[PDB]
Amino acid sequence: NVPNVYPAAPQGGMAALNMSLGMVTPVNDLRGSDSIAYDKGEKLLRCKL
Amino acid sequence: TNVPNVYPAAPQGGMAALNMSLGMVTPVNDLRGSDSIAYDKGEKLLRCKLAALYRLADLFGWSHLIYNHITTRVSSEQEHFLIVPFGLLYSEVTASSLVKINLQGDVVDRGSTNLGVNQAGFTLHSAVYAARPDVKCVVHIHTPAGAAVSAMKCGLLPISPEALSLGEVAYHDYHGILVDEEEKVLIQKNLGPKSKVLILRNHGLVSVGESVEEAFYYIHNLVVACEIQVRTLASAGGPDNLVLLDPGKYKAKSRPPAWQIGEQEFEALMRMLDNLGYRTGYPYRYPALREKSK
Amino acid sequence: FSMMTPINDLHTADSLNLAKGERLMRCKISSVYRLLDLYGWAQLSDTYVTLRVSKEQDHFLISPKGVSCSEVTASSLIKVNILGEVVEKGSSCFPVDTTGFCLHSAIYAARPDVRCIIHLHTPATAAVSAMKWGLLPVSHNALLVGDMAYFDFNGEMEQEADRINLQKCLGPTCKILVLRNHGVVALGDTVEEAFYKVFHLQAACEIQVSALSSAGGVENLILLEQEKHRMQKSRLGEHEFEALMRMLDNLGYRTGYPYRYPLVQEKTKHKSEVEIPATVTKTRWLNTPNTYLRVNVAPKTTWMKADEVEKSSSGMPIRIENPNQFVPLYTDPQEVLDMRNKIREQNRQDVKSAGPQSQLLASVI
Amino acid sequence: FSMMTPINDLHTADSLNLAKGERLMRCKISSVYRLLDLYGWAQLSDTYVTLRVSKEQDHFLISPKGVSCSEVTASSLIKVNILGEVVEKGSSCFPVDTTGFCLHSAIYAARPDVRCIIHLHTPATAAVSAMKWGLLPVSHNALLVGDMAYFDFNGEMEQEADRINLQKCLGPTCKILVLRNHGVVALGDTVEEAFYKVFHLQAACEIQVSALSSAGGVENLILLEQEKHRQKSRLGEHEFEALMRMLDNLGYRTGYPYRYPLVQEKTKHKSEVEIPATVT
Amino acid sequence: SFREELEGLIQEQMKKGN
Amino acid sequence: ETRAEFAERSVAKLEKTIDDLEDKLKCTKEEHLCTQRMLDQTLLDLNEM
Amino acid sequence: ETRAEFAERSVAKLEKTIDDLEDKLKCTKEEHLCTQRMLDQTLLD
Amino acid sequence: DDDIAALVVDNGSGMCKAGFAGDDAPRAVFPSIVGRPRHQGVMVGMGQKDSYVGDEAQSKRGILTLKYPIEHGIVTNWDDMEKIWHHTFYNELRVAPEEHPVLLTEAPLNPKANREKMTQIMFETFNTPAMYVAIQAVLSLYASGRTTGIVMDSGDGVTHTVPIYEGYALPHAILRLDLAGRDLTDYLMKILTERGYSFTTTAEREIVRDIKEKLCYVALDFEQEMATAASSSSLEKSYELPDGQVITIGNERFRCPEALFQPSFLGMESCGIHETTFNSIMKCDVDIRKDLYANTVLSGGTTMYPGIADRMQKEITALAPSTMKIKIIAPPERKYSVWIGGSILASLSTFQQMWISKQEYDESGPSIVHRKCF
Ligand SMILES: Nc1ncnc2c1ncn2[C@@H]1O[C@H](COP(=O)(O)OP(=O)(O)O)[C@@H](O)[C@H]1O
Repeated sequence: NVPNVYPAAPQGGMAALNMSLGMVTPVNDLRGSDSIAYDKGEKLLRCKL
Repeated sequence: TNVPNVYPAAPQGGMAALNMSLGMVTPVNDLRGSDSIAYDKGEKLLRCKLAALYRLADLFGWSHLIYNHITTRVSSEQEHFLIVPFGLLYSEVTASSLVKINLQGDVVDRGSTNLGVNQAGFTLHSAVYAARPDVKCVVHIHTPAGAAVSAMKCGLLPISPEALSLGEVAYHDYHGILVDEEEKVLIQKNLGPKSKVLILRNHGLVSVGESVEEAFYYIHNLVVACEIQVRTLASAGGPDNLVLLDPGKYKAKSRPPAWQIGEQEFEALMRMLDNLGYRTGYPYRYPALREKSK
Repeated sequence: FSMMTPINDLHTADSLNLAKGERLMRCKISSVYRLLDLYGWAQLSDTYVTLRVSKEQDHFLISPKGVSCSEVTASSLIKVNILGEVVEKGSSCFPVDTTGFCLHSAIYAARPDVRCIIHLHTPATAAVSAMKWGLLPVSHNALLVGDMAYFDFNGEMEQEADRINLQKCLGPTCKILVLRNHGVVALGDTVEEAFYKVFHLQAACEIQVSALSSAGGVENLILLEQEKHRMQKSRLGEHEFEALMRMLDNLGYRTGYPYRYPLVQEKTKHKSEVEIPATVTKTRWLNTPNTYLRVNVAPKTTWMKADEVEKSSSGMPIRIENPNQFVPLYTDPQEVLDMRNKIREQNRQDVKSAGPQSQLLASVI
Repeated sequence: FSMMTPINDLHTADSLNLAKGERLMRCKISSVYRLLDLYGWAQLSDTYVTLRVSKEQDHFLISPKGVSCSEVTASSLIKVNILGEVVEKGSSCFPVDTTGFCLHSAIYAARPDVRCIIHLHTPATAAVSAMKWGLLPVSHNALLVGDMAYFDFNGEMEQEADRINLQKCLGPTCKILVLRNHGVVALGDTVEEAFYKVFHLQAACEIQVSALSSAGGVENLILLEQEKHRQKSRLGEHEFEALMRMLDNLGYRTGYPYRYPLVQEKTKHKSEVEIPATVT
Repeated sequence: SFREELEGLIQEQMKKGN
Repeated sequence: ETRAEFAERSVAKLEKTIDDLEDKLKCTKEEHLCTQRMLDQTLLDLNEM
Repeated sequence: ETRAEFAERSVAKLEKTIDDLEDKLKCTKEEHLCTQRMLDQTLLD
Repeated sequence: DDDIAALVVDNGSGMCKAGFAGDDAPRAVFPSIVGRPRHQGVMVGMGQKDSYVGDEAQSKRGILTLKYPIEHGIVTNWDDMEKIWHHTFYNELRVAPEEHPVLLTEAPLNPKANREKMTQIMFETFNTPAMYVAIQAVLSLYASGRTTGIVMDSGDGVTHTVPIYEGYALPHAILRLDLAGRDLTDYLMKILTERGYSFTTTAEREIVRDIKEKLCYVALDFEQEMATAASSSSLEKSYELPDGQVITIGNERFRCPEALFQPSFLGMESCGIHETTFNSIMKCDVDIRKDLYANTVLSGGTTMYPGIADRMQKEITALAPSTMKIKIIAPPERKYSVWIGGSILASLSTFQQMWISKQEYDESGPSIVHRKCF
């Protein structure tokens, strides 16, 4: 689905792949109907971790 | 399509991605077939090669702003060396932006830019050009590891096969005075009749070659060998803790579409740079990486 | 600007001769080349990693000369014999030099259990190998690497004497060899174990170089002692390589690596008592409230009321599927107004016209 | 997907109280922040670059606390006083702290000929700050830096007497200060000269660290003698324009005015049947 | 849980409206 | 309709004259810029001459 | 009437705009001449 | 050439224009609507067709369900387009299609199958001798007298910006954005429901569109204008409905076109038109940036709002680099310009090699249009 991976420096493959995966997969997936299931305090700590 | 206007930067070294985003916009093959009453096919091809070399030197970080210069020879019947104009950044260099000057620094082709060339910075290249009729490409480079290697007393040491492949290294002591004609004479004396790598002490590292690929190969080998030496000579602390490779024994034991001795790395990185989108128009030895599907 | 290429590439080729385990092995070696480029350890063209497919048939896979590690695909590699002759031409149309394979072939002639041979030319590894004393156990990664061997390398392995001198110095059971002034070589029964050893040795060598440069000498390092340290089941490097293949597949890379332990992604749901259950399990119609039934004459047709005591049908539907069905489609508007004028002005002119008469009156006349 | 922010926000603000040359100095120091962010020297705000607007009116421009150097713009800068009082605040809803300005305040009280002060906290410059004999000129760039002054730093300068020792150790004519264990400070009449000296001293420190690591001693190195070392373009004028031009080519709305044009712009090919342009 | 979750949600409409 | 026709012709002529005057303004600014930068360069040189 | 009055008002703005713009032209020419004279007196000293 | 003139037919998403090449004015401009009756007809002799096309359909708005054959620049009913082309050729112009060449215009980025279907329809049924397909945004620059510049086009279908460099359309830098006049009409309904006026049928959409055409303007500054409208009633104007009622539009006059500059009002997450043009110039190379900033042409139906020119100039100045030559060139006839460019292009003698013969189509199928016309 053409994820459009960012170009990398000759010493910077880790950074480019990390930001590409950050663009592809969000780190806060609990938003939506699933946000009710977890506790309000616990969900924020999960996001921070 | 679906690509940002500027590439997002790494935590360290934003120059790499920034020059990548600039090269996404500006093509290095600025010539598209307009009128050129003085250009030749070989001259235009070498202009493209020199612009690509400038962009590649910027891309690896082998650059200290604009204070380094790279010169090439048109190989016309009289003088005519190509140099970057003084002022433009290395990621700004295109083929039509390069400036043709004489041996003593007289501008014979003002180029596509209003910026003049640095008269003082060409005398170092002019000394090498007057020293040898064989030389055609002169590259002056400044990396911190190479400066640390040039600043020590012993200099380069035969600790890697790449330094053995470098061969004899000419050393030029830091006068720091720029005494012109006798400085040229001292360059001619220190460089010698035949040499591949020059180290101008405490300032920079110079590679000379009959071709662009040869100079690129020599300067790459020199830089990588220097940064090989940096860690191990630090950890050693003396000759009693360092193994030195024998040059003569190692060189005796170790030794058209066919490649030259330095065209392989140049062509591979040219493939890389054209996959980036720089559209350099370099003539590849083989047009495709792999066979076409059947 | 989309520099990525599919690692698998077996789909595009449709050619040549491959064994049953050839696909997995080619995908593994190309993924290893991609990972070596993507860590930034190696960037240019050489013959770093070599693989053995069959234990009793040799046919080792090497990389063609002149290809960068980013551009390595599975079909583009070259299968050769133990001596080094090209028994299978690779898909890439590049000149073939099989010189650097000779050292790997000597190591292959030494050990039968080795299948993966990895060579490194990183600056820190070469700095460690150039150092007079051996690698010091000053890091946890170096402790996890294990035993090692040191062999002086003259840069060429063409001579038979060099090959027969390597064999005893390497040892019968050894995983790590150090070529002085040249780097490190890791030997693995599997590809993942060799990759694990390469990564651990690689981390340990920058640890040792940095600590040795900053401290000064050996005395400040307070090095530890190695002797005092001394599904189915995992085999050393399975989990890390599996995770790397998983994330690379999530980049959009096609890797032929199959998973011993596959991954399950379920959101799940927490039942809440406050939430109410789901609890699930053109044409215009004209109605007629009555129904008429045809009854024979008691010939002339007769229709019947059929009231509700006789269990007749309730509602008769008439369906109209398009508008303006009552009016014919093709009609001149002037005709009606013309006939209206014709009828009306006979009042104006006051005719003496009478109605039609039946023909029974006409016959008697 | 982009960090790119227009560095000129003066037109969208259309507010505040400005001097006759203030709005150019704001853009210049914002560009200085952008360059020091791009090279990877600094990321977290610690009041690095300070500029004096006018000789008489004081009202020195500093960065707000809490905004990383990537996110600093022209309108986000804060004009403070010599003691730390807020003269004018830009559009930046952050708490105001002028603690880091105290390091630049006594230098303002010491030398007026400086307008731009750049403080660094890079690992190489801080290692040189901990390097007890200081910068050894074994490289060409360290020779290009010039003379240095060394000052002991206890981390505080609110005290009335510490200022006297600081301005004593700085000297009458010295544009590079090295605080022990606290990085380096560069001093310039213009932002261009100060930035040039920052770049050259950073390169010299990076060379020197590798040299002292690899050699293992002073005697293994060579040091050329300071006595032996001993139109018109200003010290940072030529390079800084190239950097501004390159950022303009990328797309940052740099307000720096160029002294000479770049391209000749040969006259294009004109037709008479053009609709006359502009909207008037 | 639900009651104090709506508690918080109404808190952010206060935060968000003005 | 006739009044609109006059106004159209007047619009065309006048807006062409606006373009000419604006070009003259551009020339005058670049004359300022050259003189001002070279005066500032003279001040920076600080030469008695 | 609609675009007749529209073109009337358009003519009005663009007329008085070109008047102001020509005034700006001759004023900025005067300023350029003054700065040129000040440049000469600085170059003399 | 001399005996027969090529037919210039511009198929806009909202309106359709048709005329003869080499002529200044198109002969027939009519709405591109097709209506079907929705009520039962009881008058026997007055005459009722199955469907009404064009101006006849718009005359009887009250008894029809108006349908648009072109939706968001994409054809969604091909036989409906056959009807609109039949109405164009036979009723509006009264000329046969088999005796003259035809010229067709198209969006800069359309699917390949759309071009194939247009070619197949135009050759198979109408049996035209010669046809050609042109990009809509290119012909506006030819009508402008220019060969280099950026063209912004906005119709009832979609709004797109292209760069043109001596007649070359750069495919990478062409940008698309779904802010058309129809969405502005829908937002005009959505903001008119606040005052108390309710429009819901497809017949009243033409009334709302006429209100948008007659009584709207673009604010130079939105924040000052809202305070001005709240302070006084001098901005309010009255409109007189077809049934005799009088409405007072008031505040909404500069709220309808503001969705062009801030698409967040409509719920779209995309950027404004000024940012779209700025990014379109940003994607090209450095060398042509100077003559793209110094040369901008506005075209399309939506770009005739009063005060759009100065607002566009200010918003593109705010994003441009410093001391940059910025000028907007908007012709007064900016939404008849595509037909003018088409007639100009058909008028030339070296254009006659562009025509696709009937034999060429018969040999190479409907796929020949992409090879012949790049
Ligand atoms: N005089 C006008 N004033 C304001 N808006 C107009 C005017 N004329 C047309 N429009 C708008 O332009 C749209 C028609 O665009 P059009 O030029 O037909 O698009 P296309 O380029 O697809 O032909 C209509 O929806 C209308 O809202």
